Amino acid sequence: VPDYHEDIHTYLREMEVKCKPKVGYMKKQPDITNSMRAILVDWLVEVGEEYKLQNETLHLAVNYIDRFLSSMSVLRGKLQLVGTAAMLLASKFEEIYPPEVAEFVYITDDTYTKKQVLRMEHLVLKVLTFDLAAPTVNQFLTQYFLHQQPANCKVESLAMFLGELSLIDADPYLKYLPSVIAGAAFHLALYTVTGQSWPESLIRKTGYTLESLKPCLMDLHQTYLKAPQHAQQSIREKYKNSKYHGVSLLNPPETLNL
Amino acid sequence: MENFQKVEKIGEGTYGVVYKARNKLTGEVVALKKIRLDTETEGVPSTAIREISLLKELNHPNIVKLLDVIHTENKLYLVFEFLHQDLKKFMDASALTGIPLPLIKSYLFQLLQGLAFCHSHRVLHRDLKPQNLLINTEGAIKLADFGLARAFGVPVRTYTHEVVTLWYRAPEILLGCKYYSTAVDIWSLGCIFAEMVTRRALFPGDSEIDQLFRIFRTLGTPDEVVWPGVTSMPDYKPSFPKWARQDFSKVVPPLDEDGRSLLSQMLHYDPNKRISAKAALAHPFFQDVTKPVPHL
Amino acid sequence: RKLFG
Repeated sequence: VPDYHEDIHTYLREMEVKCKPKVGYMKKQPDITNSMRAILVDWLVEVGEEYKLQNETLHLAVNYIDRFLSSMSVLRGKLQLVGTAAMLLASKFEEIYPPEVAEFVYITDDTYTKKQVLRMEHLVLKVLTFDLAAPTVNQFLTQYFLHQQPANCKVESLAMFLGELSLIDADPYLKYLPSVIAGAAFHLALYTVTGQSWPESLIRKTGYTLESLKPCLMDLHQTYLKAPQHAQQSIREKYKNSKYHGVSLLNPPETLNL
Repeated sequence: MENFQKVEKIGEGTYGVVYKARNKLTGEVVALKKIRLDTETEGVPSTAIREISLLKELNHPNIVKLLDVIHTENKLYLVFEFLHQDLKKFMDASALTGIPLPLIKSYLFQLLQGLAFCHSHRVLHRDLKPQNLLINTEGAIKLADFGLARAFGVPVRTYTHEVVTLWYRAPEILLGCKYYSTAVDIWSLGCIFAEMVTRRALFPGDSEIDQLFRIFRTLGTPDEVVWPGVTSMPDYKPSFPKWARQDFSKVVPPLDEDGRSLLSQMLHYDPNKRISAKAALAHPFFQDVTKPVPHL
Repeated sequence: RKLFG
């Protein structure tokens, strides 16, 4: 327990700054775009569902892709190979048993070789300087869920859903830290289910006021409204499972009452 | 790698053979873990992935220092600070004499500062055991081998089938608990404390079930008073024999009353009540702690 | 699934 909850949260706050990607990176990518990055992340969410991977694995993979794309320019023909080695590395970090390399080749429809994927694994670690223990939205939400006043596993699911949705859209969501994304998602999911709001516990722990969250909340409210319409659907189709209380069936509030 | 001259193999542990070596240019002795890059079919082992990313973030006198990573096409090399031996061999070599009580105390005290530093950086070690604890000639002891170590910024899911050794495994994990906590590390430490004290493994068991039962024979069979919830744990059985709590004065005779206290708190069954590394470092047993050096 | 090309 809690002998470490405060230390860890503070330190997760330190680490998130050091594991920030460059925000304006996509505009310096010649061959690739926010929209192609959205294809890739959606696809990872499917791959994660196919091989029953944890949600952390997914967020970590997305963090690797962004930091790597911050320093390294990549042709479209090679983005998915970047994605696949990110997902391998994340699984190796986070999973108890990772799917074998072969399976990572298989899920691209045999377009890259095992040896390619392994050589890209190597190159991802070099550019990341073996720094793979990045804080995610998923990590922050889990700590936040400790401060839920009665616990409510529809709120929990619905926030997870929002946080995964932020993975998909680089602009706007790269401008926000994971700890803020998660503040937004938590409040949003809270609000939506019970009509309550981002609680004082967490205001004093995080030092975030509702109103400091406001901008991120506005961006995430829109995504939440627009989700049915988005080109990318894997996360919505993931969150209809009874596993997740089909929170993605639920009804977004049309106003936020700020 | 050019600048390193292999001197001799000093051991193994989780993937990679560990050599002693010297830097030809500065003269420092180091320990190289040479990982066999397979090169070809799984790539970089998960053990090395985690050991490196976690160790790069932990800097502390009681956690073995990762100096540099040497990352080539065909080999990974990890350069560590050198340390003269492991506790396991020291305990074998000090068997019959016994490890002096005061060295025990400095060691437990030091290990808890290291553990304390890991847990407050969301790292679990998960495989604490005398082979994975390293000592030098000036009386320090350091946690080593973070190959099985996990970050617990999200709760760490429990290994199906596990992998590990028994012996230093916590009873909650033995009874099919879904997650790890920090508390598993503490329980391991308390077995190592006893093992230093009595000269033999506290709980040396030959299967998962016999491990449980050697623990139950020494601390008593649990129930819902000592451990709310055990009876609803996946691997708990009403057919478990009911044993009684032995007196700690026969389990670990030589220890004084403060020591038996702290040990009892490190081996509490219920993980939520088990003492944390940070709390144990405040315990009265460490008032008169010093820093003796070993006879090596 | 092969994406892009």
